[PDB]
Amino acid sequence: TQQPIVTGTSVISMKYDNGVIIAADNLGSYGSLLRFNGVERLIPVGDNTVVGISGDISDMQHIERLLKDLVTENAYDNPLADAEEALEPSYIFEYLATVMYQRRSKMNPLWNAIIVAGVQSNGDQFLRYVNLLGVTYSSPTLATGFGAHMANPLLRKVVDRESDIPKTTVQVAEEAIVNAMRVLYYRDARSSRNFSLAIIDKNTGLTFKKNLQVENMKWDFAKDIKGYGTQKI
Amino acid sequence: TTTLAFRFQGGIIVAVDSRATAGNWVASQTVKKVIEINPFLLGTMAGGVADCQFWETWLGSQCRLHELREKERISVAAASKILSNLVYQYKGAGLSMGTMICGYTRKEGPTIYYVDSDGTRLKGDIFCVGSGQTFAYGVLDSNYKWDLSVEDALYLGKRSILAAAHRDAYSGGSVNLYHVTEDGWIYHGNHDVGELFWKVKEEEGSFNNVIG
Amino acid sequence: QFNPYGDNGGTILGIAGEDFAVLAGDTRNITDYSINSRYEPKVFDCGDNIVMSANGFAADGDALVKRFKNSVKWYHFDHNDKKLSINSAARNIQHLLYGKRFFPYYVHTIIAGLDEDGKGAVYSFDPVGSYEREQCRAGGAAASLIMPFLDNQVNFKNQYEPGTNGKVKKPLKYLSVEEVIKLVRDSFTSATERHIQVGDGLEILIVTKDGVRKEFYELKRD
Amino acid sequence: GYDRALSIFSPDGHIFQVEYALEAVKRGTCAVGVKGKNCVVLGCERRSTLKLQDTRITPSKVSKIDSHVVLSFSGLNADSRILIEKARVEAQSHRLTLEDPVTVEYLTRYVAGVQQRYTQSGGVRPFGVSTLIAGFDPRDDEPKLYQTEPSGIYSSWSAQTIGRNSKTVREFLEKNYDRKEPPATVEECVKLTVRSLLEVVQTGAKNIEITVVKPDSDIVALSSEEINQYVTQIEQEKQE
Amino acid sequence: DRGVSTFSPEGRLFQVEYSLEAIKLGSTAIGIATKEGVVLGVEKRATSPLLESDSIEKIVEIDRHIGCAMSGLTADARSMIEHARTAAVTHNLYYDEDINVESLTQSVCDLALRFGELMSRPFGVALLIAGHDADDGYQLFHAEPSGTFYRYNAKAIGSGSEGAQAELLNEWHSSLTLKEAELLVLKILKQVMEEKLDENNAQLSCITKQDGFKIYDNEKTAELIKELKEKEAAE
Amino acid sequence: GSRRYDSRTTIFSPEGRLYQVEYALESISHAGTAIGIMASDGIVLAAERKVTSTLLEQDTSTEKLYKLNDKIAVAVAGLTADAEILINTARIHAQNYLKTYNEDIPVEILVRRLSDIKQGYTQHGGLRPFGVSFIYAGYDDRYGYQLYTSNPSGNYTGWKAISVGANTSAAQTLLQMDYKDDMKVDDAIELALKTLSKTTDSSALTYDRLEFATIRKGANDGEVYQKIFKPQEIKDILVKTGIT
Amino acid sequence: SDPSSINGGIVVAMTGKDCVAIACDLRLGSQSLGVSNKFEKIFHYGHVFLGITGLATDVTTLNEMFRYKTNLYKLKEERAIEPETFTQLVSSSLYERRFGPYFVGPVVAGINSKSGKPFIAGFDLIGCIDEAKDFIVSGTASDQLFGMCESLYEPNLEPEDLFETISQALLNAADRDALSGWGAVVYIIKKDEVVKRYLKMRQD
Amino acid sequence: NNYDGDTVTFSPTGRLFQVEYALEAIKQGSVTVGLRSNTHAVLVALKRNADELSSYQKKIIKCDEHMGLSLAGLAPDARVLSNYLRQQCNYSSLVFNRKLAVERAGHLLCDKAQKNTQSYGGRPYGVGLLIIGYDKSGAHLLEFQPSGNVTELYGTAIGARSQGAKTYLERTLDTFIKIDGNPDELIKAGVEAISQSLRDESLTVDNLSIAIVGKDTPFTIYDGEAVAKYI
Amino acid sequence: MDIILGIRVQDSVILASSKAVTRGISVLKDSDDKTRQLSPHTLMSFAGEAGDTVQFAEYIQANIQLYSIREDYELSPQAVSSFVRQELAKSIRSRRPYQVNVLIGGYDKKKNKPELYQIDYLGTKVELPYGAHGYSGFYTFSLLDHHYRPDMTTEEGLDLLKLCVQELEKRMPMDFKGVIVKIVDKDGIRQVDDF
Ligand SMILES: *[B]([O])([O])[C]([C][C]([C])[C])[N]C(=O)[C]([C]C1=[C][C]=[C][C]=[C]1)[N]C(=O)C1=[C]N=[C][C]=N1
Repeated sequence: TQQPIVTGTSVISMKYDNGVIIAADNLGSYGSLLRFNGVERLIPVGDNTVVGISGDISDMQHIERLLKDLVTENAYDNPLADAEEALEPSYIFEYLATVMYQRRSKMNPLWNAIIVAGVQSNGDQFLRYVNLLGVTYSSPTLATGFGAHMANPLLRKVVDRESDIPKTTVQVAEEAIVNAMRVLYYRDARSSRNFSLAIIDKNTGLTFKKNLQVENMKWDFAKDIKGYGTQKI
Repeated sequence: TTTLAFRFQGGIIVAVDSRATAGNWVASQTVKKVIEINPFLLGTMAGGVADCQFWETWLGSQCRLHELREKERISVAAASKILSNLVYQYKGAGLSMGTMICGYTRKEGPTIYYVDSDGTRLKGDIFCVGSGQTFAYGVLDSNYKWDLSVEDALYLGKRSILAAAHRDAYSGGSVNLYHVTEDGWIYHGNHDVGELFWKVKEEEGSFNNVIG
Repeated sequence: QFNPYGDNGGTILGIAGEDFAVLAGDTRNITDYSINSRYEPKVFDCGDNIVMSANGFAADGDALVKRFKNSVKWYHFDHNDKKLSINSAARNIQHLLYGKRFFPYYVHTIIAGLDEDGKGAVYSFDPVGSYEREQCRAGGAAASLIMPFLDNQVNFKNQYEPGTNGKVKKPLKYLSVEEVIKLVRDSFTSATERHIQVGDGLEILIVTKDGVRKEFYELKRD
Repeated sequence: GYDRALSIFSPDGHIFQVEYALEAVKRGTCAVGVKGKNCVVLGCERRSTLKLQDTRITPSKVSKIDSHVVLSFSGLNADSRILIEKARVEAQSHRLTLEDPVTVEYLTRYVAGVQQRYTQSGGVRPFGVSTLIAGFDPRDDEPKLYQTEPSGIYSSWSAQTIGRNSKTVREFLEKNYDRKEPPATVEECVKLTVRSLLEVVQTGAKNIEITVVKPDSDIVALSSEEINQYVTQIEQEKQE
Repeated sequence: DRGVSTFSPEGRLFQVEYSLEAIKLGSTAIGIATKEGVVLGVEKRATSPLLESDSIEKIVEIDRHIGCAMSGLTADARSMIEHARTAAVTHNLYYDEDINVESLTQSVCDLALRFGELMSRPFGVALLIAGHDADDGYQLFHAEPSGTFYRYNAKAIGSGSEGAQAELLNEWHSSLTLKEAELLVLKILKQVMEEKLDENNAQLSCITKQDGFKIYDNEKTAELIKELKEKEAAE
Repeated sequence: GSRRYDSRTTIFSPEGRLYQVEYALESISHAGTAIGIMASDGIVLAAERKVTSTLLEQDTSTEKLYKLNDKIAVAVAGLTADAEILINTARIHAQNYLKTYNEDIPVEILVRRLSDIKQGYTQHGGLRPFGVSFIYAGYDDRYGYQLYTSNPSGNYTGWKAISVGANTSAAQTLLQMDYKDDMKVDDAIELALKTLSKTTDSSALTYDRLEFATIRKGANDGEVYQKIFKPQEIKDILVKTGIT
Repeated sequence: SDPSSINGGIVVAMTGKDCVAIACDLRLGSQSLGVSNKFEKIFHYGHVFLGITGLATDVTTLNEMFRYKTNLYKLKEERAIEPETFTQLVSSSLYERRFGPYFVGPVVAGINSKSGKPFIAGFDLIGCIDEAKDFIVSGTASDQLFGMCESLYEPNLEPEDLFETISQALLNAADRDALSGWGAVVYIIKKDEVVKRYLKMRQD
Repeated sequence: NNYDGDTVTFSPTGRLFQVEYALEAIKQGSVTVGLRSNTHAVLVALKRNADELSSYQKKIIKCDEHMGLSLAGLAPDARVLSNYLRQQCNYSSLVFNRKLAVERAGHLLCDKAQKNTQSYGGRPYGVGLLIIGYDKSGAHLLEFQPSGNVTELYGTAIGARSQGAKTYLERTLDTFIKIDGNPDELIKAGVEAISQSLRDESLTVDNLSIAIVGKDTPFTIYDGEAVAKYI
Repeated sequence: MDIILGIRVQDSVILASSKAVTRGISVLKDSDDKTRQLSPHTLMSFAGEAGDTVQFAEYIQANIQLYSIREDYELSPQAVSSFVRQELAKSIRSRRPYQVNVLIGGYDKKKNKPELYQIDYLGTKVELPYGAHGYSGFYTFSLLDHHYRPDMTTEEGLDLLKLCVQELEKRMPMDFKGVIVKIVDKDGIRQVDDF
């Protein structure tokens, strides 16, 4: 049993016709203090998987090392390490899920919420969640922390069920994700303007975008708001 | 829960209710609270549903192993002490059990042992165990004799459970009867309390407080 | 302080027919007042014509199902590909659950299938491994809503024959698979209306001598 | 720990360490067991090479395992103490858990099991001891007499002997013991036991020990004078 | 000296091959399997007439549906029987059913090669394990200290084994009745035994679906011995 | 591997003897003779130190006679270092018994415990046995004055009079000749010394070559005293008995 | 609840001219219930005397433990243990149970047999040594004993005078404590004679 | 000679005699064949009986839905090694949701056997194994030796008289590798291959033991009247 | 359980122990014997937490019986009491201590004296002319302080014991369903069947 110290906030994600998109901001909070402003919380594994992590950052860095080691281990005595016997999204997830549930079972959890996004060998979209309790679930859209409350409602208007996935393009999907990140910046007190985004497509592969910023923000209306009720000046 | 067992001329009568509850919610009315350990041994269940089931079926495995090794039926004393010594090892861990181990051997005759999760092991003639044990005791103590017929003894057990089923909120469903002789136990049916209450009320003239 | 348990909601329902058995469950998965997934399968074909669901804390549910599936596999290896009977499966699951008596799997387990006489069978468990064969059992969040309805409409409880006035009971005539599916669908429609953790979709697994079939029905998504 | 396999098979299918343990038994002082109709008697040889002995305090050859069972032996004395101690502990353990004293067959089976275990465990040698276990089961009047040996095999005997010159006294018993009609009384049973030892012992003075066990935990050891009277009567009948 | 788990130049484990020689010195045990049941019989071989022969226990119950006969260093068999009984009962506890005869035998044979420098040497005893289950019916297995087990229609082990096996080769067919099998075991035991066969120095047993595993009384066997004598004198 | 160098200390010979026990007894037969004689009013322990020197400090020396508690003492024959290991174990066992039952340990129970330890080294562990034989002289309120002996096999026996170490065959014959049951301590003192004086391999028996001890009820009223004799006291008792 | 005051009791020790004195009450109780009036708290191992207050089961256990150790000491050393040396042994033995201690308040008293010098010493429940020239106190009425000793005591008191001083110190201190009393014993100790006196006191 | 007392001792020429003696136990064992095409992989095994009353000893063991092996030598050692494979296949599935690669299964068997050849007290395994399987890189056939050496092959045979079947496969290499989408013809080629190792005895209904695994074919074993088709 | 008493007179020790067993609300039994014979001339009564009492008593019984067989000799009451004390003193610092209080009544055949030892669950031993555990002493000790004289007969002891039980039956709230009385003397242990 511990308490989380340096923490990361929401991770958000969704499926689209030819793949999956995932995003998370670059902040490492220390309670209410916005301590570290250059923290990468999306961690790619090969050219077919991206693991998004929220919660305790020391535990995140531990998980990051486990994944790095997993790649090294898979390559051992494996001539098809960059082909048929490469690491799949499903393999990487199931491994993490196993660890998370084992650690909770020893009453010493990795204090995180994790989303594994990727594309499988047969082109199938992979998107699944796991957290400190070892709880897992999949959905056309997945989000952690505040994202669960604010992002999912917006992303579910694009892809409400399974049949909406082929009808959703990558342009429409990215647009929805970027908007969700703006909304989280308006409303989450432990978020930052700077974020990273990752697309994994079955055709065009893994596109990793860094140093993105929330833009097109509405603040002008604030000038007209005066007092808390009766005040006119 | 109301479970009883008593020694008499014709052997042992065992009677139990069928109700299982989680708070105020009635989880099951069809619970088998008598465990058939072998053709000669019965165990009653009260307290933790799982603890009792698990460790009393386990007891049957230890009894089978005894008679495979010793070429002889296990004594009620030995069988009961295997269970009590086991639960004593777990004392403090939070097991919840109140059980009667009932049997009939040549050397002992009809024998009943009260075994309990605090480590208590008691030999006796009459025992009532469970939330509705006080209600069942009332009927038993006033009507019990050594010289009861198998028919009258069976009814007294049935009636004592009915008494507790009525008053105790955590007892009810149905009544399972067993009669234990030296050649083994004999099952005497499932009796729904919904039908048994009205039947007994009419025939016995009892429960004049209730309208029917 | 760290709490190793959680509640993922959901509800499940097993009914045993004369020569068949169904095990249904809603597809919604939740924490607190949020939906995690509208379609997260909860009932599983475990092989040997046995279907299983472990409702409650999903992480413990998935662990248990995973370990039972594993037990079926090793049963085949160790006993010359012998079919694991439903009664044998039930006893094995008791030991899986009781093995963690002092740090329990936080689930309500139900399995369904056919017994060795071909007749429909449903078994029900508590979190620490006690079990009992039943004709009818609902489990999980809305179990208190569904069970009474099933006492009335499956076992004809408190029902009697017209003209006799409480003297003659309604006879316990057998229910077809079509008739049971009707009762399952209505049970979940009703449960969805009045329970916030039930909804999105209903998935039913039917078990017969021919094998394991699946049916899916939409439920209200609010 | 010392794990060396001392008891192992040989090309001809023999375990020599177990067989050499039997040779240690052959060296030991003679012990004999005879069961009558309502009693069992255990006779034992005391070698008279050791005088200036204190017979009050010297370890007696027959040992009580419980109030109703006794154990005598032939072979290494020091080894026998270890088996006796274990047997005494198991006897009290049985009473504690089963709420009933051990049967003679059970106690034998336990002692025999210990001996067997020492024939296929690493770092240990077999016991150089064969035992005669005798007594009466609880609430039973049928006499019991069992034998064990280093290999761990055990069996029941109407009458049996072990130790040095046991071949001779077994020869005596085989012609003198009738199964259809065993020694009906205590006197007859003791007499036959003393007779069998007199085939081997030397002097009938302080060289013979006799212990009589009867039903319901009735065990007594005969004194020098009491045994000496049996020795006197046997030879006076023999002078004819 | 040399390792306990050492291979010979021919590719055989020295200790296993030497334990087989100990089994050849043991008393004879015979088993015959039929569609009506499986019969098990043994030579008691008392070393002296003062030894009460009924205390010689070479046929043993493992469960209601599984019996067992032994030959060789019979003291070694006690921990094997204890394991077998535990395995049979434990499986019933875990699965609420009888355990397959083959699965029981496999569990016993798993102990065999657990020796080294675990126990210090292999078992010096062979076992005939007979039983019935719903899947494969009436069965007879031969469990060696090598860890190997063969199923048999009929099988003899011990000192008079190769002579008995040759006799079982000619006599066994698929339509044998239980009565015919009882007499056949007695006939072959009588042939290979040193002393004259009677109810006190030989023991019979069987396993049927209905009645389970039973050791035959000395009175019951005595009648079957008398029935055998008469039918041999009949031609 | 290591098997190659293993002597296998705990095995039977083809004749059914324990090699190492037999050889340990051969070692003990060269050790200085120790004698124990039990009387009605006490027990005597006499023992010969092995070929000493004039430059050995005798008054502070102890190789033969050791005190286990206030009621029990032992005479040693064999490896002194091995004996001290066992002696310290015996001293502890006595104190464990006293703590548990609040009574002084009965002599036989102490003797059985030490003898069981010796036995263990002959059956398991692969170690060499202890090359020691003890004479136990002790008193308790059950059996009174008692003499025991134990040897490397772990076998023990009770005695009226007994010798261990060198020339036991000759010593035991002499003791068997002159010992009587109604004997007293003063007489037993004389017998012990006379027996050593005849069996000794030395030219003459002197005070500097002996260790002597008595266990008497010759203590003021119903109680027992242990006396470990000083050099000058051994010299005086040698003159008194007429040996020097 | 507090282990050191379940049973009750006191011990006091003092020095004089070529002599030492140690005294104790005789009460053993179960909180308010008086159980025994013959529970002596002073023990001796040779010429070294040890008083022990506190939880009664530990008083008994430690006595048996130090008898054990002093008996082995004597066998190996071939001499009786001296007060100074015994004091160190008590300290060592208590501190080894640092985090699961015996709930006791031991007091040592005796005269060194070689130097002739009087010696007393006290300990807390975990081994700390207090080696006073004048006096040592212990038990449930230790505050009371401190007050009596500090006023009544003077140095170089003759054996018979010292008896009076230590007795009055104990008696009057015990009478102001509910869990002490029910009889008392005083030991006067000279180089080669030790007198033991039981005191007549109020039995409430 | 002086260097064959235990496995921890090299000979003066650098040989490990205990390992070589374990290799000899395989040669005494009954013949078993393994071959594969691009779609399927087959095992054919001649089972051996004790006598006419006895059953024929089983040669083939299933390890997973996609992997299994045939044995030759000490059967209990095959049970130990197959049990280890079963666990490793199972660990890969439960932890990584991944079917264990046949090549990696060979690497694990190699390393397990090796530890028994370098330590005092233990002994080498006395059995040879032929592992077939279908994974993400198609059909596979492996040959395991208890020295630790594992080899991937198109076809092979081990046991007594295995040289005859091994030569036949060496001739037929170009033909049977092309047998794609035709399980019956691939088994025919395996049955005809094992026939080159028979003397005196022929393939009967309770003698023969066949196993197959492929693209849309789980690892199954055929015995009894199920192989009468191929006799 | 509840009330256990003991009194040592001229030539014997008398133990009295209640018959009731109560689990919570109900009295399950009214004929329970809260004692075990350790040896022919030594008897131990006990009271404490459920289960622990019998488990501890039988465990001590087994150990003493083992000693008797091994040495063919009966331990003195003093020796047995010291053994029991040590077991409890060991127990009190265990993971889960024995919650048991005992009285040990024996007759020493060597000294020809009766002996009564009171030991609590902490391992606190005292030899006494009369003793009790729990709240029993609170009512009975004042009577025993007045009437006891060390030279009483066994009959005078039983009368003084009846006066103690009568006081308990008057002033104690709990119904302990009477007592089973046992006497320990030179001839061994016997039960007074009418009390
Ligand atoms: B009975 O009420 O004691 C009954 C006996 C049991 C063997 C069926 N126990 C229960 O009903 C208990 C609750 C309880 C009620 C009253 C007294 C004591 C205990 N129920 C359970 O243990 C339980 C466990 N899981 C699900 C439902 N019920």
